[PDB]
Parts: sequence; structure tokens; C-alpha cells
Amino acid sequence: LAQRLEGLRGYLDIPQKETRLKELERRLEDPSLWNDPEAARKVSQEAARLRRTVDTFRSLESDLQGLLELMEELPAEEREALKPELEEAAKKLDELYHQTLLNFPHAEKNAILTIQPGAGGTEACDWAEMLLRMYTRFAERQGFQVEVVDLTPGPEAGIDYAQILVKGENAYGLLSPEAGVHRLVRPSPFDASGRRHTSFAGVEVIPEVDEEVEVVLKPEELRIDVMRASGPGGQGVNTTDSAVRVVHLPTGITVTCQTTRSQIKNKELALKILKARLYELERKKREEELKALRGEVEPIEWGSQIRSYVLDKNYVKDHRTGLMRHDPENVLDGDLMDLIWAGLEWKAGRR
Amino acid sequence: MLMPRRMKYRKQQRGRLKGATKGGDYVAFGDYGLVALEPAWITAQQIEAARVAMVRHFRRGGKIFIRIFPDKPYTKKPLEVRMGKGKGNVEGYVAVVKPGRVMFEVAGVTEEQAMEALRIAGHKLPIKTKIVRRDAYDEAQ
RNA sequence: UGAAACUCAAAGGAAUUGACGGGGGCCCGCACAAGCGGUGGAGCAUGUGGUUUAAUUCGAAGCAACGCGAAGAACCUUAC
RNA sequence: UUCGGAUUGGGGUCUGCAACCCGACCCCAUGAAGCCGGAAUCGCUAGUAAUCGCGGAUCAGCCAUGCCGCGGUGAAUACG
RNA sequence: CCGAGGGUAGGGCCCGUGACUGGGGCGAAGUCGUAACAAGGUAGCUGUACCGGAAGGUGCGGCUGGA
RNA sequence: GCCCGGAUAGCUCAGUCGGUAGAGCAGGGGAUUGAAAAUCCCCGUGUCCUUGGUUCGAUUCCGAGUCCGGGCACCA
RNA sequence: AAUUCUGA
RNA sequence: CUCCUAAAAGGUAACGGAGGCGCCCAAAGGUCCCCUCAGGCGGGACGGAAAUCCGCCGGAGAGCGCAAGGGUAGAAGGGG
RNA sequence: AUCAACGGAUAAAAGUUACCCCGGGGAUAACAGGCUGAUCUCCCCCGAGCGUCCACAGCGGCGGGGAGGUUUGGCACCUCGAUGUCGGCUCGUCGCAUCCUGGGGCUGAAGAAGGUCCCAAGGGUUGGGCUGUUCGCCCAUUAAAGCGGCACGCGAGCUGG
Ligand SMILES: [Mg+2]
Ligand SMILES: [Mg+2]
Ligand SMILES: [Mg+2]
Ligand SMILES: [Mg+2]
Ligand SMILES: [Mg+2]
Ligand SMILES: [Mg+2]
Ligand SMILES: [Mg+2]
Ligand SMILES: [Mg+2]
Ligand SMILES: [Mg+2]
Ligand SMILES: [Mg+2]
Ligand SMILES: [Mg+2]
Ligand SMILES: [Mg+2]
Ligand SMILES: [Mg+2]
Ligand SMILES: [Mg+2]
Ligand SMILES: [Mg+2]
Ligand SMILES: [Mg+2]
Ligand SMILES: [Mg+2]
Ligand SMILES: [Mg+2]
Ligand SMILES: [Mg+2]
Ligand SMILES: [Mg+2]
Ligand SMILES: [Mg+2]
Ligand SMILES: [Mg+2]
Ligand SMILES: [Mg+2]
Ligand SMILES: [Mg+2]
Ligand SMILES: [Mg+2]
Ligand SMILES: [Mg+2]
Ligand SMILES: [Mg+2]
Ligand SMILES: [Mg+2]
Ligand SMILES: [Mg+2]
Ligand SMILES: [Mg+2]
Ligand SMILES: [Mg+2]
Ligand SMILES: [Mg+2]
Ligand SMILES: [Mg+2]
Ligand SMILES: [Mg+2]
Ligand SMILES: [Mg+2]
Ligand SMILES: [Mg+2]
Ligand SMILES: [Mg+2]
Ligand SMILES: [Mg+2]
Ligand SMILES: [Mg+2]
Ligand SMILES: [Mg+2]
Ligand SMILES: [Mg+2]
Ligand SMILES: [Mg+2]
Ligand SMILES: [Mg+2]
Ligand SMILES: [Mg+2]
Ligand SMILES: [Mg+2]
Ligand SMILES: [Mg+2]
Ligand SMILES: [Mg+2]
Ligand SMILES: [Mg+2]
Ligand SMILES: [Mg+2]
Ligand SMILES: [Mg+2]
Ligand SMILES: [Mg+2]
Ligand SMILES: [Mg+2]
Ligand SMILES: [Mg+2]
Ligand SMILES: [Mg+2]
Ligand SMILES: [Mg+2]
Ligand SMILES: [Mg+2]
Ligand SMILES: [Mg+2]
Ligand SMILES: [Mg+2]
Ligand SMILES: [Mg+2]
Ligand SMILES: [Mg+2]
Ligand SMILES: [Mg+2]
Ligand SMILES: [Mg+2]
Ligand SMILES: [Mg+2]
Ligand SMILES: [Mg+2]
Ligand SMILES: [Mg+2]
Ligand SMILES: [Mg+2]
Ligand SMILES: [Mg+2]
Ligand SMILES: [Mg+2]
Ligand SMILES: [Mg+2]
Ligand SMILES: [Mg+2]
Repeated sequence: LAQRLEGLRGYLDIPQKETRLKELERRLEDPSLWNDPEAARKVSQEAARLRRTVDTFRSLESDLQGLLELMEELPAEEREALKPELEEAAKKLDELYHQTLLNFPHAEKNAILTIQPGAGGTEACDWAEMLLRMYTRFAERQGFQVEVVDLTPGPEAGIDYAQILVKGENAYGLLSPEAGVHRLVRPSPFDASGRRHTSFAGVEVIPEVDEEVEVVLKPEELRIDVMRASGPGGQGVNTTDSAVRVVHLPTGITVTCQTTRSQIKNKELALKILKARLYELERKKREEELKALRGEVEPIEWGSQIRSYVLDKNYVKDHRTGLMRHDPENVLDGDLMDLIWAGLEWKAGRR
Repeated sequence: MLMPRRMKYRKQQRGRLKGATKGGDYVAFGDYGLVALEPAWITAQQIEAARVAMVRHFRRGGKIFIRIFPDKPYTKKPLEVRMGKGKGNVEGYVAVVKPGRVMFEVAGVTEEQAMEALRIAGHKLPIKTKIVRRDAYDEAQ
């Protein structure tokens, strides 16, 4: 975490790529099309900031006993001159490390976890309820406004569904790696002979985004024809352009209407339908987008877990990274800040 | 936008426009102002669409004084409906404006930005306007 | 009259020993019934779930865990 | 209510280095809820139940109304 | 004359394919109820008939692998 | 567009001459259960859609508005 | 005339 | 029936703007005699921000059974 | 007496007609014209802001001014002693607000291609599938497969879906 942060950042890698930036940089090769220039210095600052990183490390490493003299001498100034450059250091130590992780699209949004009990029927419905209390307490004590969306207390035990809001900053970026399958091994409190069975669950997580609903269509967005309606009407139907036709060029969807004898009221009913059928293509694409934001995994059956929890052998093995703690009880109650970082490191690794 | 929040009667007669303002011929607020040359009913939509045209031009600057207020209910019969059968329904609101009326006036800005933030608003009005700066009539002795 | 693909490591007969029966016969126990005094209500003591907390140390969980380890927690104890 | 003694203010003794969290008592002043307890539900067949008081272990003190003992008074009912 | 073969017309068999649809096997977790195994909580099963979200129910006669 | 009828607890719905406010369901606390259901006690929350007015007071009686339910839009 | 009890 | 439209007499149309009436009082009627409001500011146990009191200031903004208008306390209003 | 249709026809009364009829009306609707131009089509003013940069290569928020007389309307002026109504076919002709082809300025025009505005109708502007269709969509092309006015041209020229 603190002592380890360095390595997994391109600690030795970056400091070699860094000069590759400035590499092609100099020698203005007919600087025509603007491209690297942008991500030229910004990618550079990253570099020599691994020194500010080894300075806040050294200033924080030369700080291990950087108070051995303050354990022998309390009053002075030659000992309060580097300190105003040491308090700020223990700050960036965290900064240049968690500002390298959360470094992705939209995380600072309020999150929305969802818990659905996988296999194991009733066990899973309960193990689900426990997984609920977990993030809750966590996010709760973590300084996050927690709003309960849903809670469907299933059949015999536990729940069937749960969805809650995570009001705060980077709430999503935090409770994001959690998204996935969570297994639970322990003798079934439900089973008869307190036998040993395995439980599964699903925990989805997504950023809060859409709040409004706007669907207005510019005139040029469409096209309106008018022709003589087909049907009864004697001279009328014959010599009037009562029949309308709205066509939305982009989608190609078109609507026709000869309902009433008024070209006018028919345009009205027309668009009225057109809109309706436009929101349907608007919501059809409004969800094929946000649903591809759930993932591409989680069959919620066996062998899909990404971190199991055991209680009759006290431990918690995170399959994703390999990490394995020995305090299931602590994890299931808040303790997460450990596996959350790591969870990211693993992930953000490929981007 | 910009309409009353009351009035005793929802719809009122069309009235008539016999020239020369009833008042508001002198500029009694800001430095430079805008005065109407030809009679007309200015719409709520127009007043606003010029008030912004104004600010937007000189963003984060002086103060604008709107001295006309649309308190006349403007009506109109639906489309394709025939004559009679009661008075049309309200469309929006207008403000009566006769020749000489100082509609607008800006304050706390350079004449450079005055005789411009006005020239623009003028193009948003259905009538001819002219610009003026405080002069003859002042409230003193 | 009468198949197949596909799929399972069994399907199945009888007879054992038990367990079980809103099967039977026989028979016990404050099990009911007969009777007396309580609990649930109230204020307080204590144990526990829970929540809260920097921590509110751990265990016990139906009967057979909950005045149980505790036949003595101000610091000791004491594990937080 | 001369029932019932919660809560609270004020004054004190004692143990302990020290009792604000957190001690047990003492005295003055407060005097709360509670007019026999819904659905339910426990114990006991005789010196038993019910009822009264005492002792010990623990232990400086003590949150014991707990636990383990001792005796004093002394029932009801059991067809089946 | 016959004649390989080519064309024309209509048949028969088999293989492949088809929007949709029928029921089937399998599937360590759903929803509904609980039909059968103990007088299985209306003894069960059976050929057939009618009915019903579903097991199933009921009628008629048959068997006992039930009383 | 016209003309009827609506909106009341979380869902489905009663209710009054103008002062009041409800039922069945869901839901919370208890009880039997080994544990659920069922069953059994205890429970409560509503501007009675919005916005005006009349009244001393409006869920209630009138104006208007929004959403939903019906019925018509015919001769050419 | 009173159901249900998954999966090591 | 009341206002406006209606162009300072009266009158004046439109499927023009906006509302009321189809009753009511045995006192809400005659007359005689008294009385004067609504509000606002301070003061006052319960007391809203108007219950009933007290004191100043208040020319009619109150009241007049119900729509609107005119009228009106030098009473048409309040009481006997 | 809700004779409330409120100067009150009887004491006493609803529908339907595409099976219809007569008397009347262009005093009055449906077609066409007319007047109007809200709607429609085209044009322009302003310049927020877009266009990596830069208001105007290409665009134009809020607002504003017009033109045309193709559409849906408003009105009800000739015509009800009759002005035959859709589409197709045939025959065309006029407009320009140009779909090709001829000229030309800009360009975010390298070139070939395009885009936008200007000038310019001389002549051109295909064949089919579906539908009564106008309108549209599609197939196969093309230099292009223009938009309108002519009583939505044309039934004493035809068809009659
Ligand atoms: Mg589920
Ligand atoms: Mg759900
Ligand atoms: Mg017809
Ligand atoms: Mg027509
Ligand atoms: Mg305001
Ligand atoms: Mg004059
Ligand atoms: Mg055979
Ligand atoms: Mg056998
Ligand atoms: Mg027996
Ligand atoms: Mg005994
Ligand atoms: Mg009690
Ligand atoms: Mg342990
Ligand atoms: Mg514990
Ligand atoms: Mg103790
Ligand atoms: Mg310690
Ligand atoms: Mg103390
Ligand atoms: Mg009792
Ligand atoms: Mg007692
Ligand atoms: Mg031959
Ligand atoms: Mg076949
Ligand atoms: Mg069967
Ligand atoms: Mg059964
Ligand atoms: Mg049975
Ligand atoms: Mg049964
Ligand atoms: Mg049968
Ligand atoms: Mg039956
Ligand atoms: Mg039978
Ligand atoms: Mg409701
Ligand atoms: Mg009440
Ligand atoms: Mg009820
Ligand atoms: Mg309950
Ligand atoms: Mg319960
Ligand atoms: Mg209630
Ligand atoms: Mg039952
Ligand atoms: Mg079930
Ligand atoms: Mg089982
Ligand atoms: Mg007059
Ligand atoms: Mg006059
Ligand atoms: Mg007063
Ligand atoms: Mg008060
Ligand atoms: Mg009189
Ligand atoms: Mg009198
Ligand atoms: Mg009569
Ligand atoms: Mg009559
Ligand atoms: Mg009459
Ligand atoms: Mg009659
Ligand atoms: Mg017929
Ligand atoms: Mg005939
Ligand atoms: Mg006939
Ligand atoms: Mg006849
Ligand atoms: Mg005739
Ligand atoms: Mg005429
Ligand atoms: Mg005439
Ligand atoms: Mg006409
Ligand atoms: Mg004509
Ligand atoms: Mg515009
Ligand atoms: Mg024309
Ligand atoms: Mg016309
Ligand atoms: Mg006329
Ligand atoms: Mg005619
Ligand atoms: Mg003639
Ligand atoms: Mg003729
Ligand atoms: Mg030209
Ligand atoms: Mg070129
Ligand atoms: Mg053809
Ligand atoms: Mg055809
Ligand atoms: Mg032509
Ligand atoms: Mg024609
Ligand atoms: Mg025909
Ligand atoms: Mg024919």
C-alpha cells in the first residue's frame, strides 16, 4: 500500500518510457498534424513526478525515525523546516497513488449496487442479505450518503433483490471492483444437519448519470408530405390534401395519418405517434448502452466467483488478484479499503 | 417570458394605438437608453429576447432597465376553427408601445458598449428604435 | 403394426435391519387432565439480538445458548 | 392511599493510590409507572408448591434481586 | 428398324433446408401448488369420458399391487 | 376538438346536509413453529390531484388546470 | 376438512 | 338581475368579456329611543396571528340575508 | 304551470329514409374561381454561438421583415331553370423559385470529386415492381431522372380503377 505503491505504476517502466516522450518530441518533424504535443508534457509531468514521489517517499522514509530526534528534542526550528514539507508529503504519498488508480472515465459519480442471490436458493438469499449489510456499513462509515432504492425480502430467508444509491465522490470508482460474483462457504444455517454447502451471489455496480428526459425533434430532423386521402368522402376526399405523412430522416421511421379530414389535426396525431415510436428507439438504445455498463460476465452460477468467503476455515480468497485474508468477519462489516485498491490495480492494469 | 401574476380579467379587448406615449419619454434611470419610434405591441418573447441579447453582448457588466411591461393578454383562435363561438384563448402577452417611449436603458457601461448592446436589441424589435443619452429632462433645479 | 437421434448408470425383483406413519395393540413420565402459584403487562436488576462506537474483546444459538464460561469488569482483571 | 419505591436534587460514611464515566451504604426532599396484566405461556403430586429469614463460596469494596446450601409456617388436587 | 444420348411432360423414393410450431432429454439455484410413497392425510392404480393454471378432479366398470 | 365520469393510505376501492375519514390488501411489533406459510393478538401513517373563490370554516359547493376513463367528429 | 423443508 | 362593450342624455348588436336569480325574513317588518365601524399600535390568566378586557389613532377601507353596481354612519348599519 | 322553447300551438307525441318525392335558394354547404394569406413554400435582417484556430467554406440560438398564391383554412361575392367531381391516357404550353447540360465568385478549392451562392430555361429530364392511388418505397439505369401554373389544364377528346 504505502511501501509497495511504487512498483506497480511503471516504477521502473515509466522512467524509461518517459524519455521516449521527449524522444520523438524534440526534432520538430514538420510538426504538422497536432497529436502527441497534447499528451506530450502532461504525460511528461507524470515522469519526473516519480521523483516528487521518491522525495515524498524519502522525506517520508527519512521520516521513519524523522522524530527520533523529536523523541529526544521537542523544541526547535531546524526540525520544523522540513516538516511543513512532510505533512504535505504523507498526503501526496496517498495522492500520486490513488490519483493514478481512479484515473479513468467517470468514477466520481454516485454508485448503484445491486444484489441478486445466485445459486443455493435460500442460502444465497441470506448470504445476499449479508453482502448487503457489508457495503452499507462500509460506505456508511466511509462518509457516503446511502439511499435505499429497493429491498425485496425473499421467500424463506434473506432477500431476492436489493439496490442502493452511493452518494459521494468516487463512490463508483470504489465500489466498482466489487461488481461481480461473491461466493460463500460455511455449513448451511438453513440445511438440516448444518451440513457444508456453498453459496453464490451477484453484485452489480453502476454510476448515477441520467436525471432528465428530453426528446424534442427539430423540424429539419423530419419531412412532411401531404396527399389526397384514400377512402370515403365524395368531392371532399377527392380534392383535399387531408392525408399527412411525417418521416424522421435519421431513423427512417415514417408515420402516415388520414384519421380526420384535417391536414392539420392529422399532422398532429402523426407526430404524436412519431414521437412515441422515437422514444422507443431512444430507450432501446438508451439501455443497450447503459446495460453494456454492467459488464460482459457473471453467469452467477458456480466457478464464476471473483473472491470467496469461508467461515469454518476463517479466510477470504480473492481469486481475481490472488489475495487471501483470514478475517471474513471483518471484511463482511466494512474492511474493504484493502481489496478495493488492489482490485483496481488488477483492472486498470490493462486499460 | 415575463407576464403578470394576476389581473382581474383573463381576456381583454384589443384597444387602439393613437400615437405619442402617455409617459416614459425621458430617461430617468441609466446612462443610455432605447426609444421607440413607431407604435406597436411588443411581445413578452421579444422583450426577453432583447434583454438577453443585451447582457450576452456585454457579459458580466452593467445593469439593464426594462421599462415596458407586457400586461395585456393577447388572444388567438385555434387553427382551422371558424369565426364566432366565443373569444379566442390567450396566446401570450404584449406591452403597448407608442412613439417616444423609452423602452430600455443600460447603466454602468461605456458608450462603446451602450450604443451597441442597444443596436443589437433593436434588431430584436418589430419596430424602429433610436438611441439616446441623458440630456434635457432631468429631475432637478 | 411401431422405430430413431439424443440422454442416464442405473432402472428394477425379493428379502433384511432400522427410522417413520394424520396404522394398530399394550404401557410409562407434572405430558394432559384435577388444582395452586407465576410469566407475557408495569418500574427496576441482569443476559442476548441489534444498532451505535475509536472500542463498545471472545464464546455459547431450540429443547440441551440467553442470572451460561464470570463462585465478584473502577485501574488489576482484559483478550478490545 | 401511612399502597408502591422508580427518577431526581441536596447533605454524608466507608473500601481503595483514585470511585467522572462506573462502587455499596446513610440521612433530608422527591415521590413515577403500576387498581392483577392480549395472543400466549412455565413450575410443583407433600414437608412438595406457595411463603419468611439466614449462611457460604467470590471477595479490598461491589453493581447478589445471581448461584449453592439451611432451616421456620405449611396447602389444593389427581375421575381418567 | 434399332440405337448412345439430348429435350419434353408427369409420377415414385430418399437427402438437405425452412419463418413458425409440437412434445422430449438434460440443466448443483426461480415462481405455483402438493398428485403418488405410511388409511400419503378423499386407499391406489386402471381402460374410457368430461372438466381444470398445474399436478390433478369426477363419472362409469375393472383389479388389489389396498381395506 | 366537443360532451360525460373520475383522482382519497403503499395497491384496489367506500364515504358526508360543508366541521368528521374508511375497508380488503400490503407493511411494522409480538405469539405458536425446529424454521418458514397459514393462524392469533397490537398497530399506524393521508393537504382526500393542482390552483383560484365562496364560507366563519371546503375532502366536500362553485372557476380554471393536469393526467387518466367513456361517447361523438356525420352530408358532401 | 390444516402445504412446504433447495444445493457438499 | 348586475358590470363592461355603449362613442360623458336615453337606447344600442355579435355563438363579445364576467357573474348572479326561480329564494328569504313573524322579524330580516311599523314606529319611538339610544348606540357607531373595519382595521393598526401598545397593555393584559388561560390566550393563534382576530375569542373577551383596557387605551389611543382610524371618515368609512366594516356592516347592510344571497350576484354586481349605486347608495349609506347627519344611517339604510348595531340594540331595545 | 321548470306553460323554463320562460308573450305561454294540443288536455295529450319519438325516430328513420341509400327506396324516396314536390316547392324553393347560389338568401346557404360540398367542387372551381374570388378576396384574405393565419397555415404553406421560398427569401431576407440581427449575430449568440458552432466550425482545432477563425461569428459568416459550411452553419445561425433567441428575436425581427417580407415575397409568392401549390396546400390546410377564414369569408360566402358570380354560378343550385346544373360551372361533371380523383388518378390514368392523349395533346401540350407557360413560370423559374434550375434536376441535367453552358458560363462564373467563394471554399475548410492539391488534383480528380464535391460544397455554397450568382447568371442562365435553348434543349433535355428513362424503363419497370407494389397500390385506384396522387404520394411514396423498391429494382435497373442515367448527364439529369427538377418543382410548379394553366377550372390542382385537358370526360361536347378517351378511360371509369
Ligand atoms: Mg430470485
Ligand atoms: Mg423485482
Ligand atoms: Mg358517406
Ligand atoms: Mg377543398
Ligand atoms: Mg417577479
Ligand atoms: Mg392625432
Ligand atoms: Mg405385436
Ligand atoms: Mg420390496
Ligand atoms: Mg389407542
Ligand atoms: Mg413427580
Ligand atoms: Mg413484565
Ligand atoms: Mg476463539
Ligand atoms: Mg458477544
Ligand atoms: Mg458478578
Ligand atoms: Mg490491558
Ligand atoms: Mg462514582
Ligand atoms: Mg393471575
Ligand atoms: Mg401476586
Ligand atoms: Mg430410345
Ligand atoms: Mg421436407
Ligand atoms: Mg395419474
Ligand atoms: Mg399427497
Ligand atoms: Mg390420498
Ligand atoms: Mg389434501
Ligand atoms: Mg378415472
Ligand atoms: Mg369437477
Ligand atoms: Mg371406481
Ligand atoms: Mg390510489
Ligand atoms: Mg375531526
Ligand atoms: Mg381496514
Ligand atoms: Mg408479523
Ligand atoms: Mg413474526
Ligand atoms: Mg391509521
Ligand atoms: Mg389449507
Ligand atoms: Mg413452494
Ligand atoms: Mg431435502
Ligand atoms: Mg350612454
Ligand atoms: Mg352618446
Ligand atoms: Mg380594533
Ligand atoms: Mg390569540
Ligand atoms: Mg325605509
Ligand atoms: Mg324593532
Ligand atoms: Mg295550452
Ligand atoms: Mg314547450
Ligand atoms: Mg320566445
Ligand atoms: Mg310538444
Ligand atoms: Mg344497401
Ligand atoms: Mg324502388
Ligand atoms: Mg332496400
Ligand atoms: Mg316515393
Ligand atoms: Mg327538387
Ligand atoms: Mg353566395
Ligand atoms: Mg346574392
Ligand atoms: Mg371554395
Ligand atoms: Mg366561376
Ligand atoms: Mg428564428
Ligand atoms: Mg389558386
Ligand atoms: Mg382558398
Ligand atoms: Mg354577408
Ligand atoms: Mg350549383
Ligand atoms: Mg343556363
Ligand atoms: Mg350546361
Ligand atoms: Mg435564377
Ligand atoms: Mg477540382
Ligand atoms: Mg406501367
Ligand atoms: Mg397492380
Ligand atoms: Mg407541367
Ligand atoms: Mg382537374
Ligand atoms: Mg366503379
Ligand atoms: Mg364497368
